[PDB]
Amino acid sequence: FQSNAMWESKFVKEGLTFDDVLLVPAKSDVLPREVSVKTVLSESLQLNIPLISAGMDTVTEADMAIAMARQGGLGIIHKNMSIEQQAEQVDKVKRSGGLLVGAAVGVTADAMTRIDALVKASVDAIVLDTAHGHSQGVIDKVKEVRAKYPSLNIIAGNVATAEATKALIEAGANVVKVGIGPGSICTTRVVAGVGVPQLTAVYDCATEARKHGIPVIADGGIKYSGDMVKALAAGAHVVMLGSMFAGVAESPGETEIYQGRQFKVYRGMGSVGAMELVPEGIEGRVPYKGPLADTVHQLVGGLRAGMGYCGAQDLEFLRENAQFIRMSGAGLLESHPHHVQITKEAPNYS
Amino acid sequence: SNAMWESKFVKEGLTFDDVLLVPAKSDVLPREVSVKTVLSESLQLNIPLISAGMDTVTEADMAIAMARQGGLGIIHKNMSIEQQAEQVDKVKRSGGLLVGAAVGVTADAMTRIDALVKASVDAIVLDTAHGHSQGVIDKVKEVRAKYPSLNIIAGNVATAEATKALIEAGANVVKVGIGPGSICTTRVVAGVGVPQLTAVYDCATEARKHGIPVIADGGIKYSGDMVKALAAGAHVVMLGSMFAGVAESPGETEIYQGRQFKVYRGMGSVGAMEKKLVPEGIEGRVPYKGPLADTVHQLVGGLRAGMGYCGAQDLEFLRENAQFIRMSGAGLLESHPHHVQITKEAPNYS
Amino acid sequence: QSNAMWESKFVKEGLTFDDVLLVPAKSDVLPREVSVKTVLSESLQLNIPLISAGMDTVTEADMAIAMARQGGLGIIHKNMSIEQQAEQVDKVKRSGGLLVGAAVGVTADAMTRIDALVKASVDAIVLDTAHGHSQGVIDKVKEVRAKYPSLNIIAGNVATAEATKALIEAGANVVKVGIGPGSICTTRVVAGVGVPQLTAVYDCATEARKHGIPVIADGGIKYSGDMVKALAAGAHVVMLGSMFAGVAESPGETEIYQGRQFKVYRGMGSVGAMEKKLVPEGIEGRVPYKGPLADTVHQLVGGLRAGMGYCGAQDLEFLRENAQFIRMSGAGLLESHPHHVQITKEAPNYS
Amino acid sequence: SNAMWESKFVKEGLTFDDVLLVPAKSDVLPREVSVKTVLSESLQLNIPLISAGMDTVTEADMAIAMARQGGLGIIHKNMSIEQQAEQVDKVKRSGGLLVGAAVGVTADAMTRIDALVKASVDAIVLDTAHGHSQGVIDKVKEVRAKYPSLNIIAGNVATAEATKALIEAGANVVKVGIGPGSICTTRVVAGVGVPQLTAVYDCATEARKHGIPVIADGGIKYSGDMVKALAAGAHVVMLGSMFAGVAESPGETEIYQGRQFKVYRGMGSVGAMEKLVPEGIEGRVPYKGPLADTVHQLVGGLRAGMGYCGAQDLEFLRENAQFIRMSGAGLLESHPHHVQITKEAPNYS
Ligand SMILES: C=C(C)c1cccc(C(C)(C)NC(=O)Nc2ccc(Cl)c(O[C@H]3O[C@H](CO)[C@@H](O)[C@H]3O)c2)c1
Ligand SMILES: C=C(C)c1cccc(C(C)(C)NC(=O)Nc2ccc(Cl)c(O[C@H]3O[C@H](CO)[C@@H](O)[C@H]3O)c2)c1
Ligand SMILES: C=C(C)c1cccc(C(C)(C)NC(=O)Nc2ccc(Cl)c(O[C@H]3O[C@H](CO)[C@@H](O)[C@H]3O)c2)c1
Ligand SMILES: C=C(C)c1cccc(C(C)(C)NC(=O)Nc2ccc(Cl)c(O[C@H]3O[C@H](CO)[C@@H](O)[C@H]3O)c2)c1
Ligand SMILES: O=c1[nH]cnc2c1ncn2[C@@H]1O[C@H](COP(=O)(O)O)[C@@H](O)[C@H]1O
Ligand SMILES: O=c1[nH]cnc2c1ncn2[C@@H]1O[C@H](COP(=O)(O)O)[C@@H](O)[C@H]1O
Ligand SMILES: O=c1[nH]cnc2c1ncn2[C@@H]1O[C@H](COP(=O)(O)O)[C@@H](O)[C@H]1O
Ligand SMILES: O=c1[nH]cnc2c1ncn2[C@@H]1O[C@H](COP(=O)(O)O)[C@@H](O)[C@H]1O
Ligand SMILES: [K+]
Ligand SMILES: [K+]
Ligand SMILES: [K+]
Ligand SMILES: [K+]
Repeated sequence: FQSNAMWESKFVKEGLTFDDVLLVPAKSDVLPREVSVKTVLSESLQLNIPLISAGMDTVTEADMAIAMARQGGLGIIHKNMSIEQQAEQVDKVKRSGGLLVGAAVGVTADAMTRIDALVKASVDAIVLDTAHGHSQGVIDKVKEVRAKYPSLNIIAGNVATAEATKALIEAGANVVKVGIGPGSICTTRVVAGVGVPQLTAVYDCATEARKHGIPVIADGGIKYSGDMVKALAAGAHVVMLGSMFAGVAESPGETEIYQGRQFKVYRGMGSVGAMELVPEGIEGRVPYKGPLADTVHQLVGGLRAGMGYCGAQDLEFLRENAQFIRMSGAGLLESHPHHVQITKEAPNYS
Repeated sequence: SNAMWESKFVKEGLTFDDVLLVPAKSDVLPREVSVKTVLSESLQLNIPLISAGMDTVTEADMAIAMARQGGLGIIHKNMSIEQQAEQVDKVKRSGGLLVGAAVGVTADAMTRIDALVKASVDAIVLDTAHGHSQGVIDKVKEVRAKYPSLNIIAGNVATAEATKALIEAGANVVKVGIGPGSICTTRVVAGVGVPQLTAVYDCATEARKHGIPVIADGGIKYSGDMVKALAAGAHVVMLGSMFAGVAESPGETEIYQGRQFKVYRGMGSVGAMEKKLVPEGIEGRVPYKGPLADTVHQLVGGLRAGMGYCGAQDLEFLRENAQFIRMSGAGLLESHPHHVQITKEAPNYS
Repeated sequence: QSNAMWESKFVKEGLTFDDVLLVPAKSDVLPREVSVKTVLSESLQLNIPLISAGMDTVTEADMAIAMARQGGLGIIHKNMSIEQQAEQVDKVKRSGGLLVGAAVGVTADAMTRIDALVKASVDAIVLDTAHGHSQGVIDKVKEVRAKYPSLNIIAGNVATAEATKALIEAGANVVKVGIGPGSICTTRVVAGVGVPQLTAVYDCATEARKHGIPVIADGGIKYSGDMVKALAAGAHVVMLGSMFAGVAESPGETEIYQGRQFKVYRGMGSVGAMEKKLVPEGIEGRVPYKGPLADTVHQLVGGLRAGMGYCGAQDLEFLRENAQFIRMSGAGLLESHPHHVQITKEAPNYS
Repeated sequence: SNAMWESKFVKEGLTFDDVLLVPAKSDVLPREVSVKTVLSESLQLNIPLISAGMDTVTEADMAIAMARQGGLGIIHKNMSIEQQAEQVDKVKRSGGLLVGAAVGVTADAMTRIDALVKASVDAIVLDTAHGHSQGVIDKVKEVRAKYPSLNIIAGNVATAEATKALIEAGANVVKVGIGPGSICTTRVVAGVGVPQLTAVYDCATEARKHGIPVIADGGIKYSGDMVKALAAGAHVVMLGSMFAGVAESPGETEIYQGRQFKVYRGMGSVGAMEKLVPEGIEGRVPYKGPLADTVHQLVGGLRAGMGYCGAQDLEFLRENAQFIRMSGAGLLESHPHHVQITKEAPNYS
């Protein structure tokens, strides 16, 4: 009755996020321009760069999805749209030179209907995107989609534990998306108290997925290009970015001047305005960054430099060999520029 | 023995911002979980919220509106013995609502308690700075002897020893919290306290052996803190600042810099005690929030979402099964929204 | 092959006031009835555990007198001539037989300065140096005990049990603890040296208690609860600089800035203090005007009584031997202060 | 194998602000301690200070002034081969002073070294972002063969394995620091680094088994961080930001908000390299006046720290000094606190 070991273990676990750690440099024979950044998600899915633009109404529509795929990445068309209008976006990406494209779908009554229209437009992956991927409703929906479409790429999320990954994998998902609470615009951890520090979530989830040969997506909480290197080194095959893309020219929306420079709307899909309700995100603005190619060049540039530092010729080597070292707040403050007034902003550091 | 000398600095304590709730398998949607809670057979709440017994939080108006939302209001004691009984009668005659009243450890304790009993109080709150004192113990023992079936809520404590003492004195409910209050300076002027999450857990650990519920009182700033407080062992939470700005709290609206505010002060501040001193609280202001129903709705909404993430169909499952993970300051900064300029405030996040 | 000091370089861990809280315990005693008296030596006993630091912006004659009349002690600083310090000592003693101390450095004329101070009937000399664990201090302690066998000798500053042992065997009957915590101090920034003050107080009290010798917890106390923690860590008495520097009896006058009154407060290792090529170990600043010393002492003694009440301590020896701490994170400290509410009025004990 | 999978998050690292030095018994007065240091028999310094090889820190006037203070300046490599050999010659002509020069791992690296040796350079710094790479190792091995008596400082590194490899390639001094720089963004944009205090200690642990010194390069904001670096194992420290504001640094002064400033930027920044992907930023630091005044405060802090540690010389500090770890609250206790600062101190801003 009172035997319960769960009571004494409540505060046992410990979690790390990007700003808690650094990558330990290692012997390198390979130059950053020489490393390989390709990644294989499935038999039918493979990215030249391990970057995906989030399926949010302020980040990824067709224009973003086309530019992402042209960079070697992938864009997830968001679902705050009609089924008719979302299938229309997917085809536009497909007829534009054989580009890859993904589309977001929820766990709803009309989900399979939406999925039917998406397969008709030749989408390469559907994203079964929910706030709590570790639920029977997601589980049953993955199983439902897999029975009708045995060869369709299914990305299921979001989860943050090894048990949740195993469940989604056994339900039929071929890619698992990791991240509960880390988002730049996300308040889930504050209003519900729920989450796992993102780097520990990647490691714990990839640890389980590794046993099934299934890739993991690190989704959210990435603020600099160095965070992407940590996430890939923590076990994930690919990262999903929201904030770092919302200011790019191809994302939906126009430019507005705020505090003298150009800005674009960036808001969570669980925010009040996006849902038009106890919300789990906010609405905001990120600086305008210009064309997507410039942001992607800096992102890949940081990944190439990071891989050079770790002697990792490809991302698999980085996943299996890279070591981290933990630091305190004083480590983080030493790691950023410090004790100097920054005069010009770098393409890398705002 | 040098046992007390060698153990001075061994203990470690956690507060709300040190931890997150680990997601778990869920078969339940937020709209279907139960938020009801039983403090005693004659004291049952449909929502796990009590409005603090302070002169800027709970009078009759606050107690009635709290009771209609399914919660409980503690009418504060900075008034005459009779006017407190009228407020009690006003609530009881206002639809048979549950209502509580604060009592101190003083000479006129029994007269006031007698007047509250004649008015049909449903619980008295023996409210003191140091619940683990012989004066509290003696008075609880004295009150249980006169009223063997009256609900007695005693506090405040923060150790298993203090909880065990008050339970053996006769209190059916133990209130936990030394120093975490938003307006509180006890830990700064006196150096004394325990981080509230460890305190709730330490006290609940002892209280669980007796089948005695505990209240998490003070330090809750967002709806997610309540989920952690209930997940750490508390049956119900008591809030001061989260309620002080609502329409039903005592006090007119104050106008500051063109906006609406309400006075909020500790019962140990200079201003509250005049109705020389060495205070343990401060005097302040919180923004006006409107009607109580909206704040409760956001609070319950966040709890419901949290229970869904933790797979908790009821609060008992949350108490016995929810697990935490500890995080650094870097983890807390990842948990809030970050690196985006916030445009509009959310109903959930000011 | 033995690499023992090499492998131990980063082993130790230290705590200060903002890292910990005092754990409340069973109490039968009301704050208004606790005893805050403390005995440093047979000839030096204080009714309240408070000493004003020997700095030229904190303690001169008026400050030591108001401190003594409250049951505490004032250390008159040595940034004055020998004659002028002896006159200041004389003024305190001729002002009702009050206790008074005086700071002395390790110099050639230290013995000369000490001769004049003892003649003026000083109650304690404070052998004040930056690095109490040095041969010059020790030999000077040994030299003064030989000439003045019944003289109260306070020696500092130190931060280790070993340093405590050395000064005690040299002959000091009181040891003063604190390397770098001072509000105006930069020793740890410019020199890289120090020990977190709560760890320093506990480590030195661990050694000094074996000899039956008290320690003074000196510096780093910013709020009244910090005094409770330091006494709970083993100190008989605490020494304060900034919390007293703004008081009426402190030397210096009040300046007005932005409508509020301030007083100058500077480290004795600051440029200005050495003025009346230099690598200082302090800075110069201002603290708020606080009015008469009695109000500050009342909040200070009042906060301590509240703390001892929470700890069930009828006397300060009980607090020293029994009080327990719990460690907390930065998030613990943010919860401990007032938070998430706009503070409207200034509290008498919280600014 | 899961061993590497399992060991990803085992290590822990400390930086300057995580620690304090524990005072120890002193029989030595601060003004009598020795701050002389020996990097090699042909390279001996009166003070353990080296000015970084950056285009905003060290040119000829800086290196001459560093040597005259008892230190050393590394002439930066963002100039032509002739322009760098000429500056090395200029320092030598100013009284037989010591001077060092930075070289990259490039095709024309050997050509530049030949000119620096003809100018009688005392040490070359084979300076790279990732010293633990085959290109550096191969470049070090051939330089040791051609110039067997040349002082070779190779960097940068942050692990013992990297230190051991650079020593086996032939370098007599190892330079430690990946990411601690005030103008550095490597750890943010590449995700890679080792907290500078742990990196110095890890590298000094390995180098000392060979009798090889290490230079603690970067991350020093106050003179007490320097005492920590030497107590953590480095023979000498290298500074960029604490030296760029002096009169002798390259360039002139700009006026900002009523005060005087000097440009300070990383060598991996856009401006120094001029699509590029930077690992540094561009900035400004306050003007400080002559080098002698900044050095005086720095060595003064070193003397005080050694005294507190009872270290009569720097060897004793390296072999005996102890640390104690502290949290952010200790660090806040360590700085001035709860007092409004009125006047600027010569060593604390
Ligand atoms: C990205 C975010 C955060 C997000 C994005 C948009 C909207 C939301 C809202 C604010 C609506 N928040 C939740 O929806 N919160 C939530 C919490 C717990 C559970 Cl258990 C839950 O429902 C689960 O059960 C359903 C079937 O299994 C499926 O919807 C699954 O999410 C939902 C969140
Ligand atoms: C909510 C707070 C904090 C509070 C609320 C109102 C007033 C106070 C003030 C500032 C007046 N502070 C105390 O009152 N401080 C205190 C401290 C230690 C002890 Cl030991 C103590 O007395 C205990 O023993 C007595 C006999 O049982 C009983 O009164 C019990 O409080 C009181 C605090
Ligand atoms: C409150 C402070 C910090 C303080 C107060 C006044 C002046 C100073 C200055 C700025 C002058 N700084 C030192 O004086 N720094 C220092 C550092 C190491 C040593 Cl080892 C040292 O000397 C020791 O040895 C002598 C006896 O042999 C004796 O002077 C003793 O302090 C002095 C500091
Ligand atoms: C002070 C800094 C940081 C620095 C200074 C100047 C320029 C750079 C730039 C921005 C150009 N960034 C790199 O250069 N990043 C880098 C990352 C990984 C590797 Cl593996 C790498 O190259 C290694 O392989 C080469 C052959 O040995 C050799 O150059 C060695 O460094 C370079 C950094
Ligand atoms: O409103 C929301 N609440 C919680 N998470 C969200 C919300 N909107 C987007 N997200 C998540 O946050 C990620 C983007 O995070 P970012 O890259 O840190 O800006 C998305 O890919 C989603 O996984
Ligand atoms: O003035 C006081 N000093 C210390 N604690 C107080 C004082 N007044 C109320 N409290 C406690 O602090 C809590 C404040 O709740 P909060 O605003 O939610 O943090 C109250 O519910 C009491 O338990
Ligand atoms: O300039 C100095 N440098 C370092 N420490 C000092 C200096 N002057 C005074 N102190 C110390 O700091 C204490 C006061 O610190 P406070 O009470 O925190 O302001 C004094 O009693 C001395 O121990
Ligand atoms: O642009 C760069 N990126 C990264 N590190 C740099 C760059 N430029 C110089 N450094 C390093 O930073 C050191 C100076 O750092 P500081 O003394 O802390 O400001 C130099 O000695 C180099 O090791
Ligand atoms: K840096
Ligand atoms: K977040
Ligand atoms: K508080
Ligand atoms: K300090």
